[PDB]
Amino acid sequence: ERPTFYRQELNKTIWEVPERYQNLSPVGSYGSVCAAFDTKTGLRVAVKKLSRPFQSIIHAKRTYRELRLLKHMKHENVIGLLDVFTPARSLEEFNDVYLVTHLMGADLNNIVKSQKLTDDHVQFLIYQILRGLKYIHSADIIHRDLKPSNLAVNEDSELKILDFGLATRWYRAPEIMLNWMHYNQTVDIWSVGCIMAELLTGRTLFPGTDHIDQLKLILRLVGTPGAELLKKISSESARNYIQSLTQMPKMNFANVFIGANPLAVDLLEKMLVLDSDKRITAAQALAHAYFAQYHDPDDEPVADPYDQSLESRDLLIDEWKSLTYDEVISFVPPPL
Ligand SMILES: O=C(CSc1cn(CCNC(=O)c2cccc(C(F)(F)F)c2)c2ccccc12)Nc1ccc2c(c1)OCCO2
Ligand SMILES: CCCCCCCCO[C@@H]1O[C@H](CO)[C@@H](O)[C@H](O)[C@H]1O
Ligand SMILES: CCCCCCCCO[C@@H]1O[C@H](CO)[C@@H](O)[C@H](O)[C@H]1O
Repeated sequence: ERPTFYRQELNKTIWEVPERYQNLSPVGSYGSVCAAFDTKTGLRVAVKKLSRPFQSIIHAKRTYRELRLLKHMKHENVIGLLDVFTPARSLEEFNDVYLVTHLMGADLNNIVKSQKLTDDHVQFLIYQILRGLKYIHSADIIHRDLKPSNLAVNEDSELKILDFGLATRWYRAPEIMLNWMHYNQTVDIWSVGCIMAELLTGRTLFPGTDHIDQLKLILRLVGTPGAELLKKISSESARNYIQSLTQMPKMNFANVFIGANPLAVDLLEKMLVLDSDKRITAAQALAHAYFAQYHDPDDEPVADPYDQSLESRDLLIDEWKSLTYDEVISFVPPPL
């Protein structure tokens, strides 16, 4: 049962892995990531060494949460695990945790290189994002920081959503920029809109220099809050500030996306509405005619509810450590 391990030093860091995994090579910035080859399956893989996983309660808690999350995410368009291992033989020697996933090689910038894509390519890429989003949203998880650097893409444009990555605010919902503390899943839809817009045009939709400039760019496009949106703002100061603004009309999107598929323009109008309750959901979007060539109602799976309460307890360091260890022990590789 216990595979044989071997040690070796990469970028000043000691890595201890099973023998199945050969030709380890660092690819960058928890911890550190090497591409490797998995001789057990024939697959190229990325391997992550968690950095200092059980050094403080907060490190411990974050480790547990990353492990839990990834073990529950099983979907073509969401990052998942092929393996999870520790050199340790027992809870007492347990101080390292390594996560294995399929090599993707590149994120969405790497694949796009600020260039305009064809409408077909655009449909395919956004479709996968929405298909992945539908899945995460069904588990009652909101991503909150969807951006191209949080999207793994390989040579054939097969795309996955990421928990954390390896400009950072250009994709954020305006309600997130303003630190509201109730949020819809549609904060994520907002981010899809900005991504899509960029892919159709070649240009960043809202390239602010800073927090306020970004909010000014957003207001130019989608106009100032109208009457329905105002009565939903509880903060009295926020409220008065907004009214103090000279009202501006929504731009028409046909003027902004000159010659794009009018179906592309339509969907984007449904993604980028200022009021979040009024934005298309990921499930409604997947049914939008723009994705006619890719939409399959029978292959857009949904997740079981993910208990977020287990991860936001206040446990001692050894409790988290032991719970993470069980999670390592109980792991089962996907069918392959
Ligand atoms: O291809 C992959 C796997 S998908 C990916 C994830 N991330 C977030 C960083 N996390 C990991 O890489 C990671 C590794 C193991 C386990 C896990 C866990 F989340 F826990 F499952 C995550 C990426 C960032 C950029 C591009 C792809 C990815 N990685 C990879 C491949 C080639 C690269 C590269 C990274 O860096 C650029 C040089 O070439
Ligand atoms: C909903 C509450 C919003 C508070 C934001 C108000 C603070 C914005 O103050 C802003 O700073 C910039 C110059 O420094 C300018 O671009 C703006 O015109 C100016 O009003
Ligand atoms: C410049 C003013 C920006 C307006 C941002 C509000 C648009 C988001 O929409 C609102 O946001 C909240 C989600 O956090 C919800 O509580 C509200 O129900 C929803 O209307």
